[PDB]
Amino acid sequence: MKLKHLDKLLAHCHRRRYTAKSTIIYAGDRCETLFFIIKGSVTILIEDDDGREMIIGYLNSGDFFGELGLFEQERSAWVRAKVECEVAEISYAKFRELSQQDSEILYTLGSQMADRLRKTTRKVGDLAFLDVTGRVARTLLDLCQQPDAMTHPDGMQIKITRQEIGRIVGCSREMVGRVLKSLEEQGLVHVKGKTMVVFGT
Amino acid sequence: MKLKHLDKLLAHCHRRRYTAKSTIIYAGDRCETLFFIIKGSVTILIEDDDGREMIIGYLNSGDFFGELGLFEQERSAWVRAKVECEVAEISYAKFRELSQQDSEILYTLGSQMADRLRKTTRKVGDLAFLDVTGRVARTLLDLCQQPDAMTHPDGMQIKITRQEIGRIVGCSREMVGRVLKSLEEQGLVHVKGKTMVVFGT
Ligand SMILES: Nc1ncnc2c1ncn2[C@@H]1O[C@@H]2COP(=O)(O)O[C@H]2[C@H]1O
Ligand SMILES: Nc1ncnc2c1ncn2[C@@H]1O[C@@H]2COP(=O)(O)O[C@H]2[C@H]1O
Ligand SMILES: Nc1ncnc2c1ncn2[C@@H]1O[C@@H]2COP(=O)(O)O[C@H]2[C@H]1O
Ligand SMILES: Nc1ncnc2c1ncn2[C@@H]1O[C@@H]2COP(=O)(O)O[C@H]2[C@H]1O
Repeated sequence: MKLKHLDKLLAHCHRRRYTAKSTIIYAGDRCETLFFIIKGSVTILIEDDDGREMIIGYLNSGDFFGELGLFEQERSAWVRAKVECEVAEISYAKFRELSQQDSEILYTLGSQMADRLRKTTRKVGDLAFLDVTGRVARTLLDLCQQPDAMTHPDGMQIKITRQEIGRIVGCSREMVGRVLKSLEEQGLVHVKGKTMVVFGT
Repeated sequence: MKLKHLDKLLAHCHRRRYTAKSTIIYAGDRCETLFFIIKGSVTILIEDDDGREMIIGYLNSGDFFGELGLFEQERSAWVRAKVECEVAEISYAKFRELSQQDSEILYTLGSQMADRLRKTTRKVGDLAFLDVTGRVARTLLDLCQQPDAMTHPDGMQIKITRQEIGRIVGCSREMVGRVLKSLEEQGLVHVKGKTMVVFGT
């Protein structure tokens, strides 16, 4: 996508700011538009009738979301604002148009979906083949690649909670605390508050 | 996609017939082309160093596969022929071209990726929230929607093995056999050889 394409999209949308934790998309709702993250981050969640939530992933500035109902549908997952979000909502009708005039816009959307299919297919493998300790270790490493990951002399540090890790791997916060106690005893990470340093990464 | 688009794709490719069980794509290989299923079915697999394989899904006639390395990469998963396959291989270079001339071709690819993201996200939820009995029941129902699913007076019948179900849900064939014994005792299905009837569906 080129700056000229962004310009157009931003010229044909409804802007919206979302405060952290606010729900942008409700699973089940009818799809009618798609979004583009101008600034900030969002969380993709799925959950069982039980209330247990699972974080499928995070999307950041420059990403599109709410695009799965385009080609056809009802919202396939929950999209919640991780941090304050400047978001641009664009109708499916207006999007298919801007895309016919400029194919690179669709190509970029296709690129993002492709990236997500890979990520999600790896998540399937994680849930299928790895134990919790394994998954937690994998999640923390992945989290060190997020844009909110901070740099550190001894590696990388991140702001994260046990609950968030549990949502990502699929286990209680209690078990996460246990895995961390072990990882720390092994000196693989060092936890301190909502902050955590992961050495050598 | 329109018949005219298919015509073009088939005019700019390398045809190949694959016999059932043959590997069409090897995970890890460098991506250079994408495929279009003219006739038949393929299986998407992932696996751990252990040799345990997991069936991520099945694609049928009219589907594209090997498309994740397009927008950018190395093959993200294994693609194996479920049954005899007439396949059309098209280079990424030639595909991006046919797509610029005709955007509907890319739109159809985008539609398929979207469908797969949903399917796979549901698989994540399955592996995250459901027990084996639950997943097996869900898999059998999904299998009743495949094009090879046969019709039946009392419902639907399918050709399937315990090993295949295990690959799909993520458990040994032994456990699958156990779940089936229970499902059958409950008269929810009736197994007979490699054939299995699922009542009321
Ligand atoms: N596995 C996934 N990875 C990344 N984003 C996803 C995943 N599953 C769903 N999403 C999305 O969250 C949105 C929910 O609304 P849609 O179904 O219309 O479109 C969806 C995507 O943008
Ligand atoms: N299989 C699971 N078992 C336990 N918690 C889970 C599972 N899948 C997701 N979770 C969750 O992720 C959260 C971690 O924090 P909690 O333990 O307070 O609550 C948890 C749920 O919402
Ligand atoms: N979750 C999935 N669902 C359906 N097809 C998939 C999934 N993950 C991978 N595939 C694919 O199998 C192919 C492996 O090669 P590619 O990575 O280039 O492109 C891939 C897709 O066509
Ligand atoms: N977590 C798992 N546990 C046991 N088998 C698994 C798992 N994930 C996949 N499988 C598999 O699916 C197959 C079912 O047949 P097998 O039991 O002979 O061999 C199995 C593996 O290849």
